Amino acid sequence: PPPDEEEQLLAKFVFGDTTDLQENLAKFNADFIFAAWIDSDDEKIKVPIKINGVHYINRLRSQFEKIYPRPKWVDDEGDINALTKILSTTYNYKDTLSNSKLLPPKKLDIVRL
Amino acid sequence: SSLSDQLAQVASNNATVALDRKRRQKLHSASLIYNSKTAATQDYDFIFENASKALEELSQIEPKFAIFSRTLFSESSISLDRNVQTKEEIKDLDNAINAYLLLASSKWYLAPTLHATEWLVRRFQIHVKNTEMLLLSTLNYYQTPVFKRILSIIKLPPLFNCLSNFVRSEKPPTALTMIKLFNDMDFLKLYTSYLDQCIKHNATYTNQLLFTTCCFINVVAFNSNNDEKLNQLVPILLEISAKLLASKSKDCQIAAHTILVVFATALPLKKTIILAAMETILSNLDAKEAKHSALLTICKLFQTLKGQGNVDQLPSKIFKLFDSKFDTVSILTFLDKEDKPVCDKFITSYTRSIARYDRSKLNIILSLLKKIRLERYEVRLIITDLIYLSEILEDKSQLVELFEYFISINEDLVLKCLKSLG
Amino acid sequence: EDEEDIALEFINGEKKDKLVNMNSFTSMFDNIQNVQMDTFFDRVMKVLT
Amino acid sequence: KNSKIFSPFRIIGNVSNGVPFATGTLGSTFYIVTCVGKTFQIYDANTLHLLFVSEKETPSSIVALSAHFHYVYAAYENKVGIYKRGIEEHLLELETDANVEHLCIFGDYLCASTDDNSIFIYKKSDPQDKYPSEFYTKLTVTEIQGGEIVSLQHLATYLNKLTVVTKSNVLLFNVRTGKLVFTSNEFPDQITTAEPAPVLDIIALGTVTGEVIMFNMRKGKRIRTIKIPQSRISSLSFRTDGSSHLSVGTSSGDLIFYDLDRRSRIHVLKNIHRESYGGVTQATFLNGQPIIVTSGGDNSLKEYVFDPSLSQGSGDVVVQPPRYLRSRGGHSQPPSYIAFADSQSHFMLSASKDRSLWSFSLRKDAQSQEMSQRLHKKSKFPEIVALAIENARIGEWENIITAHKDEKFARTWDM
Amino acid sequence: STRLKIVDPYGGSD
Amino acid sequence: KQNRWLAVGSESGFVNLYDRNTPTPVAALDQLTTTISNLQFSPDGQILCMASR
Amino acid sequence: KALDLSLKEFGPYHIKYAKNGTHLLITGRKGHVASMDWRKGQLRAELFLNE
Amino acid sequence: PKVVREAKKVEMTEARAYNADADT
Repeated sequence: PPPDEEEQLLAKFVFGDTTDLQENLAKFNADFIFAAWIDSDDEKIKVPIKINGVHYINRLRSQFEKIYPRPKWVDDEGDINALTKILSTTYNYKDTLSNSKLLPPKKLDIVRL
Repeated sequence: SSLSDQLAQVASNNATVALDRKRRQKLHSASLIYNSKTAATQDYDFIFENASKALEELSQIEPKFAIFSRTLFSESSISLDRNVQTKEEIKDLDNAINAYLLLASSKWYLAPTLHATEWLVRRFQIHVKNTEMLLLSTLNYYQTPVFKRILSIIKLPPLFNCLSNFVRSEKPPTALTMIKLFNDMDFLKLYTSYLDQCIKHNATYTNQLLFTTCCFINVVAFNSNNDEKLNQLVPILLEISAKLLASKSKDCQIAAHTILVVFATALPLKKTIILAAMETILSNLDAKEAKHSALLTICKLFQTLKGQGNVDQLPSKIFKLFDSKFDTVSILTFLDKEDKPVCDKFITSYTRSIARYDRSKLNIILSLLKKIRLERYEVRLIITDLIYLSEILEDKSQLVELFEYFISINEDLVLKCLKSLG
Repeated sequence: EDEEDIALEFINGEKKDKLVNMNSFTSMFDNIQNVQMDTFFDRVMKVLT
Repeated sequence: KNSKIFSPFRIIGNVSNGVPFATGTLGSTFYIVTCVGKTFQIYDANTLHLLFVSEKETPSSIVALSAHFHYVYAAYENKVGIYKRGIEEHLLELETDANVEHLCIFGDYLCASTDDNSIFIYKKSDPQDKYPSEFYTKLTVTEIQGGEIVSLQHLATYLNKLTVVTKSNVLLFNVRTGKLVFTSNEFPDQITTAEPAPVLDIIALGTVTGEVIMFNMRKGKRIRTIKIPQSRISSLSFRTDGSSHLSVGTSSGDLIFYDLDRRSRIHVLKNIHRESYGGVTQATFLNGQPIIVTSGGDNSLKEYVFDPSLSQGSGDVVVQPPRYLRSRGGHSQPPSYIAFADSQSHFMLSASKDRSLWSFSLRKDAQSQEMSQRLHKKSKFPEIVALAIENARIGEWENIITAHKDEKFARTWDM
Repeated sequence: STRLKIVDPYGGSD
Repeated sequence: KQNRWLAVGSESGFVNLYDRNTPTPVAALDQLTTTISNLQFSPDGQILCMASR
Repeated sequence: KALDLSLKEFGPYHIKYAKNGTHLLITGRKGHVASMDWRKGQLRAELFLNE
Repeated sequence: PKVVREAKKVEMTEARAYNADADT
């Protein structure tokens, strides 16, 4: 018969088992604490190794992903986040002094003649 | 790569293995509570006995700590050695330790946290493996003795090299060296990521925000002369401010206001960035104290604008958002107080917005102008648009009264605007 | 009246502002402990003004 | 036109004339193929040392360059030349006066697109043949099908499909059957660049108004869009080192890096190449390396490397900015005066209208350095009009004299 | 086997 | 047009600047340490040039 | 423990582990001899004999 | 002391690449 509950508690102590702890670590959730086209030519073409083209496609696609592992940026496809967007639009954040009619305080654009 | 360098990577991979007695003495002698001679004499059971009791005290103050009694402070954790685990088991172990360091971040002043974290130091060698997370969670405690003990037993990562002089020294690190650490661009990205995790977990607290705000504000000041470095500072700290504004915590929002205002004066920005800034400021205004801090921030930012469109009317969506979070009476009170900051550019742009979109509020325009003295060119812009109001909008007592107000004050300028327009 | 007069009027209208220098916020670390966040922002505004 | 005493040997001081460079690998050695007028040069990417130069000059300028292991394909006027170690092996002559524009080689197929929107397909005589020579068929794209051809691309794991990219939209042809398998939806903006991604079925398209489109061909729909307002994309490239990074080159001379995973800008390299000369004409990550090679029309070739993160954790967040690794360059304008530097014939001095004085190596190292104009105490100088050099006292004091345009004194230089 | 296959700029064309 | 600025130099090199719009100077410029021999504003009054011989 | 060491210059390399397996002795054919503790990454000696 | 940034010498490594012969 399978051993009793208070039997495992003894076995856990005697053998120094840590499997129960490792399950809790795995379950540890941080939040809780806090086709448009079909090619006829593909199907009727076969190659030696015969295998039809459609199955040959999957063999190549599997081979391709081994060379290049699939990334996750392909799986995904007054507003609060307006300020985040405007920073993405430009990497120039200094206002153009050409429009300004007041000269800059500390930097003088002066050229010798 | 030389043979020594390849051996350096080997030495780091297994720094905590304790291959011999001399290695064991160094790893075990590290302690947050006791000195090295006593620490080497201690066994894990004695250490775990104190930590388990300390965790119970922390559980009373914060119930969340009781969860770690199941995983990190379990009796079976005495027998758990990270060196015999696999990749997957260590990642789970690292996640639990990082989560604990977030909770313990705000309770370092309490003595029990120092005993509870001793077990992680002695059993799991966090000072060797989770070294960046430990330092990050305790930056704002740089003056306390606990931070000083951390520096002694820890090997500073490459990004924390500024703190090396204060490892095993009499004096604690100064506030000036804190700024140097935060001055590094790489360190800012590292601290931004850590601060981001706190915001997601709602683990932020006032002392963290206060220290974080000072370092960010001082970092702008030291780079005031260098305009190029201020430009590189934009994607990082303004992105941080967007996250802090997104947080529901009012203390987080106030810190974003403080960061925004010091930057706005340090570097003049496009009006689009300023307008985008206020739309983020105004989206999540519910707290009264945040509401007070926001208005001063908004007035200050418009003061910095110094190009055409300086006092142009707000966009339609922008104006509608602002009046909802700030009634006309609330603004009148803001202008009423004698200690009001300079806000003429915003009030000029606010006044022109009213004429465009709100007809009933023209009577308020008369009250606003009396309360605050606007500059000569700003007065011209308001008159110029109100002239268009007469042509398009029907004549009104408030509309003519607004003109009569300009008749009383500086009559000659009123003619010039009429002369140029009609 | 002329456009240059309007430009000079705009120039005259602008008023001085207290610039931010290197050691303008360094003292903030001194009084950072046990201070309300709103009061901290007020202190930052006071030095900025 | 042929001399009985002299024959051209090679050109010194040109790395690239602006035509996009081609990259490839021979075993463990990466190489870069660059067009210099009527001849091309092959460098070793690891050291930027010259490996091969084309044996002869082409009758016309080269418009395209494609590199496939040991064979380099060069298109000029209505002919495509196949070269090996710089030696012409086979010349493909198209039957139309239309000049070749673009070139794609995949498997046994060689595809050449002419200025008249006609695509010529060539095939290998034998499956074990080293390069395609036979004429297979002709495919022409009409205005109803699409606009002018922008580039020819081939996506991986596509059987006999050629992804034609036009200004209007993308087109898919089955070269074996010569039929239009798929036509993309029309795009609002003019497409300028196309780059196959290391992922399956996605191709990155760069438009004239700073838009980058990762278009999925299998699903035939847009997946992501990066905005770069007030810019024009000139080059695209994906990092294959295990980091989801995209490098976008612009005609303004800037090179931006995006982290596709986190939807953020990693860094921007400002003004690496001159805007007046076309900005960044070509920028490519080396396959499997953190090294990115960049070229422009300003006669410069540079390499940048991405160092490992300095953070023990969250290294993906804390990305080191790209670091200049090595480069080769030269004058941006034709040289005005030249002189042999030493009796051994190892170096040459050169002055150009770009107001710069350069020293060029005559060996395979291809080393090149601009002499510093930083002045002793006790913008560039005007163009040199006369120069004299001696080596009797090199290492003792100045050994060069130069005369400058509209200048009342002569300057001295120390070699 | 008994034969190095070296792909280099100077060889390995076949 | 009326002038909105007034500067007063001295032998010590101090230049008191006054806003014309017991007056108190808006600023007391002290970057020069010798007697001021020239004071001159730009025509728009956005620059003050102070020099010493 | 599955160490890999890239030594492209003085090869090929002959190995010999200590009788208790605590130390590794490598000798390159061109004359690079190194002694180390391969677990703790500690180099006990390194000779560059040109021989 | 500042954050040390050693310009370590970087040499290329061979990588696996997809063959386009199979596509035909």
